[PDB]
Order: sequence, then C-alpha cells, then structure tokens
Amino acid sequence: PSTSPADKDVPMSILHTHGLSYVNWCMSLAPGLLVFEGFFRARYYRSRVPPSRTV
Amino acid sequence: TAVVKNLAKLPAATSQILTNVSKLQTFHGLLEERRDKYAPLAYHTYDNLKQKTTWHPIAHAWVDEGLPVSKKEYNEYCWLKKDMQRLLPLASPFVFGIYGILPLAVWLSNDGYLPSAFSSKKDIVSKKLEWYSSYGDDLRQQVGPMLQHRLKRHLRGTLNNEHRLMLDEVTESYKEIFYSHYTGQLRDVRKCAHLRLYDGTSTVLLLTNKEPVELTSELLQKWNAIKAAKLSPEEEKKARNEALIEAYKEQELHGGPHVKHMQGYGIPADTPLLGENAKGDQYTQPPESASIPLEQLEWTGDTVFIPAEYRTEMEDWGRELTKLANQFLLLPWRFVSNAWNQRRLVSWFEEILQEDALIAKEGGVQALSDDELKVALLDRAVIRCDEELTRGDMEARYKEISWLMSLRNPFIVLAWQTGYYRSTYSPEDDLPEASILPKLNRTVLDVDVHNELAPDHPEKPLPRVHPALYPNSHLALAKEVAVLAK
Amino acid sequence: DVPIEKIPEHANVLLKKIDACLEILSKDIGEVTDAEAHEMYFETSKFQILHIYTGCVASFPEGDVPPGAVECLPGQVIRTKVNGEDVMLEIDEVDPGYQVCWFKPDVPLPENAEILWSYPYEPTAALPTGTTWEEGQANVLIPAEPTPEAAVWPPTPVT
Amino acid sequence: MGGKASEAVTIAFRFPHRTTFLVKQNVGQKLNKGHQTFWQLVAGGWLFFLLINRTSFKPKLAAPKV
Amino acid sequence: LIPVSLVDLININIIFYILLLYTLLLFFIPLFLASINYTYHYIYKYYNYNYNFINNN
Amino acid sequence: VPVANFRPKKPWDGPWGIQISQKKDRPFIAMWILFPLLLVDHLTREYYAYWHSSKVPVTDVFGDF
Amino acid sequence: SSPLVPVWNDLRALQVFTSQEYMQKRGPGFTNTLEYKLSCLNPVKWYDMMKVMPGGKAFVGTALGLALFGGWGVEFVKNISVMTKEKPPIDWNNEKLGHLTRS
Amino acid sequence: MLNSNIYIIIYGGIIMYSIMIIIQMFLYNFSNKIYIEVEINKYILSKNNIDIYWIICNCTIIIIITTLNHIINKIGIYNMIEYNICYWLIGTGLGLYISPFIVFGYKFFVYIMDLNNYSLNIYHNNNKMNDIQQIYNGTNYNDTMIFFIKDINNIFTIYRSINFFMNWLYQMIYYGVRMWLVFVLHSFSLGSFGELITVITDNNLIFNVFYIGLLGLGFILYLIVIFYLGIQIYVYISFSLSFLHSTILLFLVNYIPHYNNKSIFNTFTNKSIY
Ligand SMILES: CCCCCCCCCCCCO[C@@H]1O[C@H](CO)[C@@H](O[C@H]2O[C@H](CO)[C@@H](O)[C@H](O)[C@H]2O)[C@H](O)[C@H]1O
Repeated sequence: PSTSPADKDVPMSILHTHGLSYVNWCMSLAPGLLVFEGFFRARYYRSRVPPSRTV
Repeated sequence: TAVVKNLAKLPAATSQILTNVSKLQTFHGLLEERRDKYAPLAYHTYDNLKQKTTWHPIAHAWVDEGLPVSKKEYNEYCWLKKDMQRLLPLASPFVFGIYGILPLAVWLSNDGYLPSAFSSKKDIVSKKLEWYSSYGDDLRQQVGPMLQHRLKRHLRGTLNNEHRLMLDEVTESYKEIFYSHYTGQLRDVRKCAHLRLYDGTSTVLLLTNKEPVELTSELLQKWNAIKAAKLSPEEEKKARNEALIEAYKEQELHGGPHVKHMQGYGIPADTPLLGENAKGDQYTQPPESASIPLEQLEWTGDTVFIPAEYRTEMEDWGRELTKLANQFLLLPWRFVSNAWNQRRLVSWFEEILQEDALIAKEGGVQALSDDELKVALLDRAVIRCDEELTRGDMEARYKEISWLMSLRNPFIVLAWQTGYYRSTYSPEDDLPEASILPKLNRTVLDVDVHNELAPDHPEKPLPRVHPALYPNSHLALAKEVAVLAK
Repeated sequence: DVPIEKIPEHANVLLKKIDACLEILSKDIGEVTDAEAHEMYFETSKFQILHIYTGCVASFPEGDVPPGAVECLPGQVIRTKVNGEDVMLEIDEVDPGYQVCWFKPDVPLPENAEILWSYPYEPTAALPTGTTWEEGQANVLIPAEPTPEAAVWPPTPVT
Repeated sequence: MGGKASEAVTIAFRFPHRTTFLVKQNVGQKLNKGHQTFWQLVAGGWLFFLLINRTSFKPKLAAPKV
Repeated sequence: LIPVSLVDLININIIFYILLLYTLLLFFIPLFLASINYTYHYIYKYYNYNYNFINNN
Repeated sequence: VPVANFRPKKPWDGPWGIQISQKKDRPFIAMWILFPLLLVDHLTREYYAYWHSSKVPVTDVFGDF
Repeated sequence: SSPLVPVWNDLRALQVFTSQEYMQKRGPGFTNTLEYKLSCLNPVKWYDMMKVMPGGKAFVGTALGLALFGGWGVEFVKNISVMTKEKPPIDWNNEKLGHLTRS
Repeated sequence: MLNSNIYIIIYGGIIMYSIMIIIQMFLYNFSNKIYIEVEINKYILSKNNIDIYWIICNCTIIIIITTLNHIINKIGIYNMIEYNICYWLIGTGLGLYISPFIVFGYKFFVYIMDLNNYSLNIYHNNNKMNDIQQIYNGTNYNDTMIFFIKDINNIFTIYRSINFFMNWLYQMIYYGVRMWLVFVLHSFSLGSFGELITVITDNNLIFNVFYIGLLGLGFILYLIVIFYLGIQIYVYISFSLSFLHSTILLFLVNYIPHYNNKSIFNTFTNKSIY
C-alpha cells in the first residue's frame, strides 16, 4: 500500500549548505532580473505621458 | 410533462404511423413509375479527389412538369418522408436492448422530435405550422447567422487573404446581401446572383456521334421551336441535327467550346503516334468518328453539365458548412459524409422545385391561403414565425427565392435565406422604441426578376429603380397586374 | 392608409430623436489628469524626485558645480508648489553652455547666476507656500486646442 | 533522409479533373424489370446460410456426470 | 551526462506534463478566443447604401 | 408596431457580455492563488531518496496492494 | 534526393512509352486473344483494375493487399536476417502435457 | 500470485508546473501571432490556413513560455524540461509533425493511397494508351508477374507513397536533437568554465573577490544567455516552418485562375432539354 518512510525525513539547516560561487550567483540570473524589472516598468509607465503645460 | 402526454397517444399513434407509411408507399410508387419513364439517368459522379460522390441540382433534381397530383398531397409525401426519418429512434431497443428505452423516452419528451401521428391537429398545413412554430423556427434561428458567417468566410477565406480570393466587382453586392441587417434596407435577389461571378461559366455539352457541342441560347431556342411545332420525327430529328451542325460550325469558328481552355476540364486532342508508329509527318491518329461525314451529325441523347463552380462547389464547402446548411434547412446532418448531406440538400431542392411547379399549376401564389403561404415560406427558409408579415411581402419573398432556386445554386440560396434570420436583442427594456411607421408592405410588382442588373462598382453603389419606372412596364407586368387586380 | 403629408411629421420625430442622440455622442472624455494615475510616470524617471520647497533654482554657465548645489539635469522631476498649486516640474532641454541647480540657503550662489525662481523663508510653517511666478518671470503656454470645423454631411439638392 | 514535396508532384497534378455531371435520355431501359421473386429467394438463402452455421450454447455438457 | 539517458527518452512523467498541459489548453480555448476585433464596427459605421432617390422629372 | 430584426433574449443566445467578462477574469484571479501555491509546492518539498534510504515513498493508486 | 532521378525518369518513360507503342502497333484484336479472355477470369486483374477505381477503392485495394500478403511480406523481411543465423533445434511439443481426466 | 503483473511508474511535480504554463498564455496572449500569420500566408493559401496557424501558435507559444520559465522561473521541472530529449521530441516535435496531417489529413491520405497505385506522371497527358494501361493493367508500368512478389510489393509501395513525407519527420527529429544538444552542451560548458574559475580563485583568495562586479558579470551573462537562446528558438521555429513548406505544403499548391461568368441570371438544366 501507500507509504511514507522516515528515510526522507532528515535534519535540515542552512548552516550546512556549501553555497554558491560569485560566478554561479551571476549565472543564477538574479542580477538580470534586478535590472530588467526596472527597465520594463520604466518603459511601460513612461510610454504613457500625461498632459502638461510648457514653461 | 410532455413525456406522459405523448405516451397517452402512443397507442393511438401506431395506427396513424402505419397508415402514413402506406400512403407514402403508394405515392412513391406513383412518382417512381412516372420518373422511370419520363426522367433521364443522372449518373453518379465523384468529387475532384474521387472518393465520395458529389451532387448538383441541375443533373439530379428533376421536376415532373405534368405530375397529376395536388400540392397538398405532395406536402403530405414530403412531410411523411421526414416523419419516417424521425421514426428512427424506434430501432434503438432493437440494437441496444431493453435498456434502449431511455432514448425512446427522450424522443417522446419533445414533440418536435416526433412524427405527425403524435400531433392533435389534422390538416397537414396546420400540423406543419405547429411543428415549425414550436421547434423548427427556433432551431433554424440559431444556425442562420453562423451559416451566414461560414459562407462569408468561405468566399473571403481565412487568415487575412481577402486580397487574394475576393473579387472587387462583387463587393457592393456582397455587402448588400450580407450586411443589410446593418442598414435595414431590403435586398435585390440579382445582387445575390452576382455572387456567381466567383464561379466560372456554366456550360452544357451535348454529346454527338462526332464531337461534343456547347449549348447556346440560339440552339435551345431553335430546339424549343421545333418541339412546339409538333412535327414528325423524320422532320424533327432533321431540324435538330441541322441546328446541331450549325452550332458545331459556330463553336468551331469561336475557337472550340469554353471547356477546352478551363483549368480542371479539357477535351483531348488527337492521340499521338509513338516512335516508329509515326508515319512521317502525321504524328496523330484521329478517332473513328473522323470517318463519319459531318452531315450525319446526330445527337446521342447524352448531355454533360459543367457548372464550373470553382469557389461555390459543394465539395470545397467542408465538413462544417455542409452540416450547417442541412441544419438551417431542418434536414438530417449528423454522422454522415458530405456526399450524403449533399444528396439530402439536393432532394430538398428537388422537392421545393416540384412544389413550385405545382403551385404555378394551381394558379400561382395568390391561390394559396395565408397559412399555406406562411408554411411554404417556412419550408423555403425565408420567414421566421416571429415576424407577422403581410401577404404582399410573403408573395414577393416567394417570388424572390423561387427565381433564385431556378438558377440551381445552393450557395446563393443559403446566402439569401440567412439574411432573414439576423435578429438582435437589446440590453434595455425601453429600447427598441415602438415604431411610428406602418408595417412593411410590398407586392409581386416590386420584385425585379425580368431585368438584368450589372454589378455596382466598389464603393459606388447605385439606387434601386422600380420595375414600374422602366419603359413599357405596364406591358411586361400585365400578367402580375391581372393576377393581383383579380 | 398613410398620406404623403404625414411623412415630414415622421421625419421631424426622427430628427428630434437623432438630435437627442448626437448632443450626447458629441461629447467625449478627455485625457485623464489624476496624478494617482500618472505617479509612476514620475517614479520611473531617470533621476529621483526633488521635493523642493526651500531655497532657489538658478541658471549659471556650465563647468564646475558649486559644492552643495543639487544639479537639475534634463529629465529631473521636481515636486513644488507654484501659486498654491502642487505641481511636478520636469526639466526638458536646458540650453547649451548653461546648467541649472537647486541652491538651498546654506549654499552660496556663484557669479553670473540668474535666479529663475525662489522660495521664501518659512521655517516655522508646516504647510509651505512655495513660489509665485510673476508675469515675465516664467512664460507658461496653454495649448491652443483649435476646435476644427464641425464635420457636416453634404446635403443633396432637390429641385 | 527521405523525400520532399518539392521532389514530387502535387495533390493537384494527381486528381486534376474537376466534376462533370452526365445525363442520359430515357429510352425505357429501366422498365420491364424481371425476376420479381429474386429478393425472396436471396433472403431465404441468407437465412439458410445463417441456420446451417448456427450453434446454440449447450451448457448441459458441463453437467457433473462424474 | 544525466540528460543523456534512454530512461528520459520516453519518460512517462513528461508525458503526464504534456497531457495535463494540453487538456488545460483545451479547457481554456474558449477564453483565448475571447478577444474583440473592431472590424464590424468599421463596417457598420462606413457601409452607406446609396440614399439618393429616383426622379424622372 | 415594433422595430424589425429585434427580439427578446432567449436561452440559446448565450450569456450576456458582463458574464463573459466574469468568465474571462477567472484565470487572472486564480493566478494570484496558484503562483504562491507553486512556490509553496517547491519550497515545502523534500527529496524522496537518499544514499541511506532503504525505502522509497510508494503510492498505491487503486489500492490493489 | 539523388542526382540519378532524371536517369530513372528517362528509363521509366522508355518502358512506359514502349509498351504504349506495342499496344498501338498490334492494333485491335486484343479482346479476341486468349490472354484477355483469361485475364477476365483472373482475380489479379480484378484487384488491379479495382485499385484505380474511385470511391475509396484505392484504400480498399491497399488495405486488402496489406491484410492478405503484406503481413507475410513483413515476416519475409524480418526473416532475411534469420536464414543465415545459427538457430537451435525446434523443441517440438511432446503432446503429453495438458491431458487431465474430468471430475 | 501469478495473475498479478505489477508496474512501477516515479511521479513528481507535474500538476502545478503545467497549470502555470497555460495560465501564462493569457498574459502573453499569443504575441507570436503576427509572425506565424505572415509565415503561413507565405507558405500556403487555403481555407484551412487558420487551423494550422492556430496549431503552430499554440505549439510555439508553449515553447517560448517554457524557455522563459527555463531561464527565469527556475523551479523543479522548468530547469530540466529544456535539457530533456523527450520534451524536444514529443513535447515540441511531435505536435509540429502531426499538425499538417491533422489539418490536411484528408488530402494527404487520398494522395498516399493513390500513390500505392504507382504510375508514371505525364504532363499534358493527352495519350489514349496511358488510360488503357492505367485502367486495365492498373499502372503505366509493366505489372506482369509482380503479383508473384505481392507480399513485399504492397509494403514497399506503402513506403513509396510516404517517402515524400519522411524528410519532415527527419527534420523534426534532427532539430529536436539539435536544440537538446545546444541547451545541454552550452549549459555544461558554461558551468564547467565557471567551476574552473572558482577553483582558480578559491586556491588564490587574492582573486576570490567580485572582480568583474556583482551586476556586471551577471548582466552580461543574462544578455548572452537570452540572446543565444532566443536566436536558437527563432532558428528552431523558422526552420521548422520553412521545412514544413518545402516538405509538406508544396503538395497543396492548387492555383485556380479566375474565369469570368456570363450566364448568371439563367442556367441550363435537365428540363431545358428533357
Ligand atoms: C550571442 C552569444 C554567443 C556566445 C554563446 C555562448 C554560450 C552561451 C550559452 C547560454 C546558455 C547556458 O545556459 C545557462 O547555463 C547555466 C550554466 O549552467 C545555467 O546556470 C545554472 O546552472 C549552473 C551550473 O553550475 C549554476 O551554477 C547556476 O547557478 C545556475 O544558474 C543557466 O540556468 C542556463 O540558462
């Protein structure tokens, strides 16, 4: 029948993580999202100009 | 509910069903006895891909001009054929078992699913009108607009390719036929006949002992004249063959028949002689009939109709447009090839043509009653029961679609019919307001069928001229005048 | 049952109806001016918004910037109050050989500077007054918006 | 690997012939049809063929004779 | 390499992925078709039948 | 007399337009509920096998076992 | 595709037009020969001339040829690489196992 | 027990990852629709255009969606799905393969079953003996004593009918394998170079610094990855459609010239003569 063994239940802690390199972190594409979120937000919300008066 | 109401009369209905079957058998015996000696053999023909039969009314829809039958009796014949079609769920227990009775219950629930025997009415006209107003107009009013869209999108094509497929001369007529529910103006049937410009020229080759000859208005006029003179066959055949050789020479001077230079059709040239069989310069081998002198040119009694429907033909319609055309006409459509639905549509067409002939024998449309004319127009699918038109409008409608069906083209017929089933619903209660003008009235005189109409140029439509304004109209309209004033 | 004299009455009725329609449909909704709808146009500027309510803005020739002055380059957004009106000023096309900077009172102005607009001294004030652009201090242009000719349908003649 | 459509004829080269509806005058060929009792004998032969090939299910052969 | 494997060639898990994906596609087709074009507005506004009358005199 | 080519609505005329709009924005609403559920399904997950695992989670679909 | 295609087309045209040339040369009288009268009673000819008929008869002919002989053809193709291979003796059934008295 | 035949299938994260691929289609809203419109109208003209168009659109947008989910939304299956061969052969290639057979299957089937009646195609076939050979004998060719080998002939003729539909399958498999190899090998090579750099810098902590920059290297790699994979997806789509044209859609070229009609208001009929 269906099962749920205790072997899958193991200790967890972020302290034991090896982690990532600077290169692997750059390959995670977070630095790209960081820029392009603002890029696309700016393009969308700057395409629509409001009315104004020229001084 | 209606289930028990119909079960109450199910015992009383079997006797009427069997009586109706006997009537159908007798009438079919008579009709087939006449057809088997007066009607020609319309051979079976397969589509371009040569896997399924194709059907056209010009060859297969024969009209027995001279059928000694009352119009109401033919209505009974057709309605009882439809009742036999509706009796099909009785086979469900005999193929599924005793548990095949729930389909029979669903059959007995709705009265529109049932044959005539389950109806309380007696006259075929009242019975037909009851069935229509209860089930059939509603079923048809939900297929009309979608069928119209399919016909449009069959002409103009899919995926923004109208510049490659549509014609710039049928444009204003297309608009008036398909977008007159926007304007609210009436339509001229000739503008629907203009849709045939999408097609080629329809020809008729008479097969002789030498070559095929294209039929023309002149040759047909001469043949009708010879037929009217009532001459001996020794003179009749002689005059027919004289006209035939004259037309043969005329077309040979024209440059052969139109069919020789049409994509998809063609007449082969003389056969070639291959290799050593070639006798010097004579590279050809003429047929046997070349030996026959041209003075012996005789009609074989065989004919070949070539509609040249390159865009209108029912083969290229599709799996869906055929089904919707049969739905809109309240015909059977499910679980069959387009060939079988083509035959069903052509049989409906033949029925309507025979009914038109019998109506003309019985003294035209004006001899009919109001309910009978309403039912005729419902059969033609040009009226919906939520209109309440006048008698003159109904007569004009009948004349319109009768002329349109005289041309033997289902596409333009459906294009005309679907225009009378484009009804909207308003979101507000006050709007549409109550009108101030009277109801729409017309007459048979307002319909222009006896005159030709050139296609209006694109974005330059012209106003409509009444037939009465034409010169010598009182002489041309004298028949309609005599029929109406009386 | 409809005489020909009764037609223009019907035409008048339908004219009244369609006129009641067109007097409404002749109206149209203009461009929206709610700042809450366009706040992200200014949020997404290439420079942070300067909430200016003190000091002065001055034009002076290009070169070294005085230390303490906040440069106001093209694309700079400035939230201010002008004649009691809360406004955003977006810099566009500063002239060549010149630059613009916000000079707080702590910052001394350089030579050859022209004060374009200035603010008063109101340190105790909670709601600042802003500025007062006098006639000749700033040339504000309202759009002309020339209403073109009303589109008339050609009447066909009847002899 | 394999061929292409550019290297072969079209579905229009094959199947190029459009439709032409033939009609023939009635001389009386479909009249005086004989063998009026044909379908009766055909149905009889069909039922005979079905009967000789019939086999009723006889579960009594599985009776516990032993 | 890991993706170089015959087990991953006919992987039933990816087949379940494809199945659920395209069943959901089929479920949501009538919402993908629910975009409005403004062509019949143009036809209603611009199609103008000839309104001139006939006058023999 | 009423105006032509107009009628009252019927059941086979389908729902009104506002109802079709309400049908359209249901995926857009479930998006806000499902993307967090996707992230939770990934984040609150545990691997099913290890080098030490003598057992693996089994799921009898039809209870035949 | 290969560049030998026009060569094969030329050879195909050769055989086709030569057969047609022979048919023209011998002229009428083919129906009086024994070949025609026997082909009229030959099921191969019935099948071959029914294949090209309309009404799905091409599909019928192809599927019939498949169901009848194409299965044996598949087996034949499978058996080309089996004839040369060392195979063991066929363990013919002793026809002793299976018999059991009824009770 | 004997009758118990047991199968082990495993199952993982499928449901919630496949739901959002479809939910995103409302956001993209078929942005690729115009490109495929242009290409389909370039490659074919028929009533059944929209059908094939819709198919490709769905297929293409799904690919695009997965690619972006493979680049950005990195969870569970979205990382592997472009590195798996089953997705590229069955999840992208099979649909594009069967799309013309599902849209134009009637014509292709009729064509295929007619080509089993193998015959030489003659242009301007005004010959008479050709007809007798095609009807009596069945083919232009000499079929004498080919029934003797009919068992093979049938199946061979079947291939002879589909041989000109086979390069489409070959190109689909080839480009699926190409995309798989491209994604896998480029990811592996990039990660390998990164790991070698990390080994060089971990052993020399004077260099174990953000030497290019926190965003500079990441922004550059983002641009490189997206540019390369977008080029590859464009290559896949465009070449798949060009090969669809050159392999499957040239069969359906049927240009009909427009012939003017003259007998519009009158039609000859069976009653005109009989
Ligand atoms: C126009 C440019 C032309 C030059 C082309 C240069 C090749 C560029 C290939 C781009 C494709 C590489 O694809 C990219 O591979 C990297 C490296 O594994 C993956 O990166 C992922 O795996 C690596 C492996 O260690 C992890 O360290 C990293 O944290 C994670 O993001 C990306 O998720 C994937 O998108």
